[PDB]
Amino acid sequence: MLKETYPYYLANAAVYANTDLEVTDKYSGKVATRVALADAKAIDAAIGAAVDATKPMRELPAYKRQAVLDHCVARFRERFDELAEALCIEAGKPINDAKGEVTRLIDTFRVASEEAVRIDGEVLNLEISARAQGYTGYTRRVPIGPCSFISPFNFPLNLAAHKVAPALAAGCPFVLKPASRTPVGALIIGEVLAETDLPKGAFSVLPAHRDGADLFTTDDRFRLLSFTGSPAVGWALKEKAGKKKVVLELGGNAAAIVDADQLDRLDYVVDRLAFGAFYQSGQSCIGVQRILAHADIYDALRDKLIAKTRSLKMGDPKDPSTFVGPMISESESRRLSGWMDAAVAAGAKIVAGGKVDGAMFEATLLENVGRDQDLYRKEAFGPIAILEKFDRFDDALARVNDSDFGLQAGVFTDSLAHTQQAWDELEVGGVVINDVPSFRVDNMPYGGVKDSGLGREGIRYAIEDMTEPRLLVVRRR
Amino acid sequence: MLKETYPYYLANAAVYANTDLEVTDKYSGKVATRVALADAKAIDAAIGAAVDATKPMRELPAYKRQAVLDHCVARFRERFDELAEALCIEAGKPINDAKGEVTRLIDTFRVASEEAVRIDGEVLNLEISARAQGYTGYTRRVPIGPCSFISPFNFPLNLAAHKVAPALAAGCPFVLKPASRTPVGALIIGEVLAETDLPKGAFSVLPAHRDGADLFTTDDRFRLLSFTGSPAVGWALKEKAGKKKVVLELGGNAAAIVDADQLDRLDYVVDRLAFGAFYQSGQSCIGVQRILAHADIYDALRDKLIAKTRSLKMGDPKDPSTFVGPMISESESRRLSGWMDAAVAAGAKIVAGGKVDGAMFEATLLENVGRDQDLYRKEAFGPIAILEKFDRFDDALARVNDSDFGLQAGVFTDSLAHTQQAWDELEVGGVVINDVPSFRVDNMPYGGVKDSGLGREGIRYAIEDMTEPRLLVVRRR
Amino acid sequence: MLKETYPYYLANAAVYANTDLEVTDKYSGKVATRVALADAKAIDAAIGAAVDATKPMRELPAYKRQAVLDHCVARFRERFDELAEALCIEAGKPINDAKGEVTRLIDTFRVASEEAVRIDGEVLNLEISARAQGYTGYTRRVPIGPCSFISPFNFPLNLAAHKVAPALAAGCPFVLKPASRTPVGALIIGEVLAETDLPKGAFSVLPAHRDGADLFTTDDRFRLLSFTGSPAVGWALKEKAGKKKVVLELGGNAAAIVDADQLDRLDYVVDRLAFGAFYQSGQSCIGVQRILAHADIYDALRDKLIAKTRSLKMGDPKDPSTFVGPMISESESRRLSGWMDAAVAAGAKIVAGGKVDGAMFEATLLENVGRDQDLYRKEAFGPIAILEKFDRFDDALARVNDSDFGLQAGVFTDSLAHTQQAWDELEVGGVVINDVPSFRVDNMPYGGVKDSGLGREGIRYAIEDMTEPRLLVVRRR
Amino acid sequence: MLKETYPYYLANAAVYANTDLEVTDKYSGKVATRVALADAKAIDAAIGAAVDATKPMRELPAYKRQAVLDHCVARFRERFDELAEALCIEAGKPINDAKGEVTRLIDTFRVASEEAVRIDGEVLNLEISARAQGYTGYTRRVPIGPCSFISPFNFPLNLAAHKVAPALAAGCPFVLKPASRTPVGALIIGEVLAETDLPKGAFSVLPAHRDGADLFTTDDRFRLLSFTGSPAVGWALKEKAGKKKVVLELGGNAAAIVDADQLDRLDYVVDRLAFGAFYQSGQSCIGVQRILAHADIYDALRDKLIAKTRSLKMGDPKDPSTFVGPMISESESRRLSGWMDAAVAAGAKIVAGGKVDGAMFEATLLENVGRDQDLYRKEAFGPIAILEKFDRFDDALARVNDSDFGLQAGVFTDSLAHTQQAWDELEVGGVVINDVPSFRVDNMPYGGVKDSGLGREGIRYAIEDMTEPRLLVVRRR
Ligand SMILES: NC(=O)C1=CN([C@@H]2O[C@H](COP(=O)(O)OP(=O)(O)OC[C@H]3O[C@@H](n4cnc5c(N)ncnc54)[C@H](OP(=O)(O)O)[C@@H]3O)[C@@H](O)[C@H]2O)C=CC1
Ligand SMILES: NC(=O)C1=CN([C@@H]2O[C@H](COP(=O)(O)OP(=O)(O)OC[C@H]3O[C@@H](n4cnc5c(N)ncnc54)[C@H](OP(=O)(O)O)[C@@H]3O)[C@@H](O)[C@H]2O)C=CC1
Repeated sequence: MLKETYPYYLANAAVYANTDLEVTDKYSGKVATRVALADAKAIDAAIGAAVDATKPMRELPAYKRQAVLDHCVARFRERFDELAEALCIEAGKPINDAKGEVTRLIDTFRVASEEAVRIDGEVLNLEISARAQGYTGYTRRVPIGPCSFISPFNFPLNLAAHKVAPALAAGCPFVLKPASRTPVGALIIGEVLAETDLPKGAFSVLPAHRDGADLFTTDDRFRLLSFTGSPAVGWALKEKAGKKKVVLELGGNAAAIVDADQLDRLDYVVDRLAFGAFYQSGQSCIGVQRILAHADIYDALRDKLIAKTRSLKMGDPKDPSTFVGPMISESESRRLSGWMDAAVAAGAKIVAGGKVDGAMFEATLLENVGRDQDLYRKEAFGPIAILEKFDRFDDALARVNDSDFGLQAGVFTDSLAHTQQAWDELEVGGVVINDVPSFRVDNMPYGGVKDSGLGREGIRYAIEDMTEPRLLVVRRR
Repeated sequence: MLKETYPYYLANAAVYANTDLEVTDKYSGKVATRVALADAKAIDAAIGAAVDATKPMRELPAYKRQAVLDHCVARFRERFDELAEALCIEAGKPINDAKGEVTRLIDTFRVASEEAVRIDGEVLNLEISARAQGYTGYTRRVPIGPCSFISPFNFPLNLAAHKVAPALAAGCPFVLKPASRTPVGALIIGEVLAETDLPKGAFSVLPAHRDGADLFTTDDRFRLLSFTGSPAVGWALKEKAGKKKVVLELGGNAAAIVDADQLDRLDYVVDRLAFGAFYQSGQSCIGVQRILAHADIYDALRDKLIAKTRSLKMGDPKDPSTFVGPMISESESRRLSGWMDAAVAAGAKIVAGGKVDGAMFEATLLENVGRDQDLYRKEAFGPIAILEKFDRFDDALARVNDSDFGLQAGVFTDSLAHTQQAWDELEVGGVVINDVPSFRVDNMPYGGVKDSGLGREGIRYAIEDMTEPRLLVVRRR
Repeated sequence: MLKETYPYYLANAAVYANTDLEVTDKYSGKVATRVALADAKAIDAAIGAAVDATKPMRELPAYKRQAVLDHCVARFRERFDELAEALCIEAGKPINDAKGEVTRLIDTFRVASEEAVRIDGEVLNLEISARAQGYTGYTRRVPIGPCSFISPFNFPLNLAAHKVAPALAAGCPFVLKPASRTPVGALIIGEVLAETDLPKGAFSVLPAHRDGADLFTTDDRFRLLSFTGSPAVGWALKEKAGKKKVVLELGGNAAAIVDADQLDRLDYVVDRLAFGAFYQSGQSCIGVQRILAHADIYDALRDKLIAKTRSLKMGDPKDPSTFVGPMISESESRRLSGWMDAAVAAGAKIVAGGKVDGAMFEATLLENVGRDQDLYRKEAFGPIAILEKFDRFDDALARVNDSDFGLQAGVFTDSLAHTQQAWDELEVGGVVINDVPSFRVDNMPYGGVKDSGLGREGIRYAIEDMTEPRLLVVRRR
Repeated sequence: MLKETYPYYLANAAVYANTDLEVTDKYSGKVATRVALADAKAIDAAIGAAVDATKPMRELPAYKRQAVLDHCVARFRERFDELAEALCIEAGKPINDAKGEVTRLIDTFRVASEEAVRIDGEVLNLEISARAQGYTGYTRRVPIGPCSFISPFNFPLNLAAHKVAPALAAGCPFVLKPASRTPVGALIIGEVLAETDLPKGAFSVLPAHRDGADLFTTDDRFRLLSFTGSPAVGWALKEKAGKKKVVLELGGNAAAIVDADQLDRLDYVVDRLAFGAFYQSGQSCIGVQRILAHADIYDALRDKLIAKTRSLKMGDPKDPSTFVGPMISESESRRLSGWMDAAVAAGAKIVAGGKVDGAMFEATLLENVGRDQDLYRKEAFGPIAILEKFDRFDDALARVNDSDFGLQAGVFTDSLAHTQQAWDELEVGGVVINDVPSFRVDNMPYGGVKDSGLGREGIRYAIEDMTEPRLLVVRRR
């Protein structure tokens, strides 16, 4: 059970300012807790404190930044079940998927702990011509300054971690705005950070609705905005950011290709397709939305995938036997069911699932979806997948690329040539081979091209964005 | 002598579309040549051709990109004197400084030739926890796509090279808009590239005035805008760029510190201060504008710097004995002379030089300039320097940092502690030790923080910005 | 108190084979414990088991190797005081220096834990010319195979750790022979490793006297010999090693230079000189043996160093107020006192200390030692230091280099030029600036040139030596 | 035609000391030239001069080392046909293969030119724990010192280049002993180097027979021996080398696997198998000796390979239509024909070729060769290949590994799983996919494990071996 109320964190300190943000249990619909909602005055105060903490943060030695991160790792391990249960409530996340997220939260912070003590530089040969005889270069990474972080509803812990943990490793103060539907995970991160010896102003965690969050984008005291969320929002915020650096982690309509040589592997393939399409009710930025299957294996794959989809239990996410929990809201279920209805009216067929009861949307598989349909081209963000057929690998690649988006794609194949062609031709951040696009391991470079992002996360890459190189050129004569 | 007319380059081809852009000899004021001016229809056509060339460019093997760059190097060596003389005319650049720029143009292209065949990736351990057993990552750099390049008047060849050469190494088509006051250097680069086997649309070089250049910032078919020019313009273009990545190389009011231990080195220090403050008439983004001298050596430095400044010959830049050529225009000379007059009226003193005859602005040294004056705080971009005194090194560092800007700074010292403190505390892209901030070698990371830039040039760093990483995750079971 | 007896570790298992190796308390001289001594049959069996464990070790995933190392870290933290007290007894090491070594043991294993999950490779551009169009390279590091490790008496824990920890990170089975005078630390490492899930044959820890240890050098089933010990032994073993790779970590007569600018820093300098010369009774491979002091500060340094040397308490290493413990044996004290006597007979002067009572050799400072004396040129390995004067920095560098050896040197200076010159000219593995040569941090590359070594330790560098690169060249057509 | 006589190069200077080494045309058998043979007095003088050149070489700036290498590249391009014709004569190398070697000589020197200006170091975080607060590390690569180089007969130019070019890039003086059967290529390299501004003693090129070459291994003034040649010699020299570092590039009995999925690719596979087995008469350290073909494609591959082998013209290597030139001597042809006869007597069958006329050994293919035969297990080094069959991929890998050797192997496959398994399991330096093991590109890491080598060549890797790291540790307080 969640605590009755939660504070926000203003310049490292818990402030029980109000109880104005109600957070519901996404399965029962009951109010599960109330948290303090930050207004513009509080946001402004947090930003000023972050400016004031910039020098103290920059002066922390590497091993001290590591020690802060290690304290977080230890506390997250100690509170593992509490954290997983909180995710289950506030995100409606099936308990096995919630435990999966807490395991990843720990991985992300542990990678950051390791990277905090290996932010190395280079000794550069500058003697490339006679004019530069006797010069040598030395590099270091300096913290960029105060960072503005905005995170989405669907991984309340780990996607905040992908900003918070590298900021601490890099030596940047930050102000984090979690999603209002799922703020508790970030507030527990804040609680744990408040136990450490960080300078005042090193961090704030401030719940705020989007309509009250302008300063997170526009305030000129932030030197970086790093936003994870919908493409419609992220590209709009880039336009308003001003001088600061912008990093965007957005969405897409990810595809998985199943090649002709997969007959003897179909039970594995189907298990992974069902995971990617339907885990956490399809609410993943790399959830499987489109499945392109080679004609040689299409019928066998279809039959097994219909049976697998029908087998997935929907219900209370606290029950470990539940695979499909509630979607995040009835309004989001209605968005997706409208797209599904429109695809069917235009000729598509529901071949497994299809029933929708409020936010309880069954795992659903469709055939014959037109490539012009919203269900095909927009980001479904729910427990639906589209199955389509191809006859030659080039056509599968073209159809994956027939999208505004480009986050990840997956290919199940034993062909070396097809693996190489996919790497060459798929206009995505990441191509996964012999697993779904929905796979991520927390050290890997991660992000999108096209409308799906601008930049990469994963600890090393976030540290790079959160620092500025400073060159020392030394002339000897 | 320049050719009578020059074409522009539209999708690799010379087009003598008109003679509407007059280019003056900046010393005599006479029209030296006329070049074709691109309109919006031509700019749009160039962008479409760049889209069409994206796939052919991406498919060029590394050694073929290298061969294009090597052809450029060979031709620039063959045409060395022609190129230097063209710079002398169109930029009013003293012939020794013009030869210096051509030497650097060759360095920049040679570094790019070397880097074109070493765009390596990583094999990443992904087995950081049990969930990721059997996964491995492989990385590559993919060209970002069509690039929009805008360059300034003062290094007509080398600052274009810092965009063009890495684009070719990385496999990106590009459209370059040179400065209208100095377009010839870029058009000679275009002429040389037109001799190579590049696919149609690989490059365009299009003169256009700023008021006709909106598409270089706003067109959504470009995936990167890389702008080198004034801070007032660059920050405004970032706001209008839309989704594309933005790189900015801007300006500043660079300082050099002369430490207490420099008495026996003062003739060297003074020679370098005069170079940094007055070469190419102070028209460098890292020209020395402010000189902070320790009280122990202030008087001796002052005396030598007055004598050195008075010794610098001003006149015809074609004469190898000329040190100070014309400024780029009478209007720019009038801007700077107005700031100088205002500083004097407020209490400053001209201690060497000070005479202004049209665009012929003498090398000038001032004392007693208030830190609130435009001459102190804005970008002088002319042959003036301000001398000021300090008593302890911390105060010198604070005064360097007392600026909107942060491009480079220099420190003449033999103190290891002061060298370390400068690297820690100077909020600049680069700190130069025992030379002026005006030093750059073309492989080094180069750029500004604060209002002076966003990102780095130097070949390796430009290639990074002109590419997207693409991860291949391979699962073995 | 040590346990009454210790086993050896044969293919991961404790074997109480005999009690034939007596280990004395180096202060009291009493037998403190008895340990099992391995004969040739046991050594041969260990090597065969290491061969048999090669494939299982190579197949362990990275995170499992990390988990083994993490178990060691946790157990060493839990047993910190026990480990420090054991060092105090078996090595006669002052308790503060013993705690220092255990702290370093933990650092070494923690660095190895981090490095175990970042043994990355490269994706290499191979398209350097037309013949190689369509080829790409991919690299990995494969364990070299069974490793033979030999460690010395003076850091019974940490110098074994610098071989054991990287071997585990790299996936190599190993057989370790500790020093017979100080085997207990290695046997506690073995005890802790025996608690982990490693495959049988992953490790053996076998006490054996040098005269029974031929197989550690000659057996052809080992693919690497890594030896830490005296130069006279190491160079002789290289000759007998056969086909295997050889890494040598040897000794020297390390020097510290004190520059002319150090007057206001002399109390710091003297504190560090006394640490480097006299900690663990001078029994460090990078102990300060020679002190070169600039004429400007010589007298002031001399006076302070005489007073500091006289202040160092000699006695029972279990007492935290003891600075100078016993030397490792009376025979080693007699070796050094003979060299000291010979230097005095030839004209040197003892200016502080000089009294020798069995293995209790006082911290001692000499002046006027001829550069031809054994005390100058050979490895003292005891609590003596020689002070000499210089007038110009070039002469100090020449005198540091006037040696068979080249491990580390130190320079106390604030001159940037002198720092640069020292890095250029000192023929050593490592140059330390503003600390003694006796400083090491366990991640840094570490080793000697000239007669002082061949190769580097420090975790990353040891992993490199304990692996073979394996290139995959893939041709696409 | 070769020149009538050639000098040797002693400390950069041509010395026509004698004409005692006759070099034959390996096709006609006539003496083609006579070269000066170095005695022990000359070898000793060269070594002393290399010691004397160590400091001047170390002080050369990077761009000057690059300029020396660039001069070599330009001269080799200018003299391309001369160099190829000399190889044709002294090595009996078919002119197309000789031109191939000269092309590679240029690649090797060009890679070295590029690498000479990018010998970078690292700025290392040393703040891993509180003891190391305020310390930072900086690295550089220092030349190791004088190098001893020994090269073999079969690539008279390029295998010398793989030692000479990195030595120059790294700043090491060297003494090169080419093969007495083929010294001319190395003497032309020496002639070209003698045109450059290198300090006296930077290089010597000294022909000497093995029985007069002891000092190349034993002299203690060399700090590295790098040997390319037979395994029987290389392992013996390691035993005699003393203190110096040893690098070995040796031989093997390389295998190519043809997988079940290759039917539609067999003409390509057969073309590459014939190249690898029979180019330069099989005289390659990575020549194809063993061909393992999957049962599904065995008969079709066999038929095509018999026809291809029979089609290869044997004769005068000056004729561009000749594929198979003479072997290096009649004695080497007799060695191999004896092994072939013994394999046939034990049950093997010659299925194509088999005729031997002096040094003219036809391209030959055998079936049914016992795995215990010398022809199978020893290094053939001539134009013979053995064909054998397998039914499952694991067995093919085991049979490749059933050898004393481990240089390179090749696998023709479209299976991703088999590619991965080959990389995991083949105990070789390099695994080539979709080409023969006989492929090398001159920048790639290259060398053997097991009895085939110790260390890697390829420019970057040779530079690493020819340098020592020197760490600078700087403490700030
Ligand atoms: N690339 C990646 O790593 C991932 C990206 N995503 C993407 O996130 C989306 C789903 O998450 P969801 O939370 O619904 O996304 P939203 O874009 O609706 O919201 C994301 C965050 O942005 C905030 N926000 C919205 N508008 C503004 C604004 N004008 N100013 C400031 N903050 C604002 C929200 O605040 P509030 O809601 O409190 O009003 C929330 O904190 C999908 O598109 C998905 O692909 C998800 C996970 C992975
Ligand atoms: N890994 C690699 O890069 C390559 C290795 N090789 C290997 O080289 C061999 C073929 O070449 P080959 O020339 O016949 O090899 P050898 O081993 O017969 O001779 C190689 C070189 O070593 C010299 N040499 C031989 N014995 C001594 C000695 N005691 N002291 C000093 N020098 C000595 C030879 O001198 P001289 O002949 O003048 O008496 C020659 O210069 C094969 O085993 C092949 O695999 C070949 C090419 C590639």
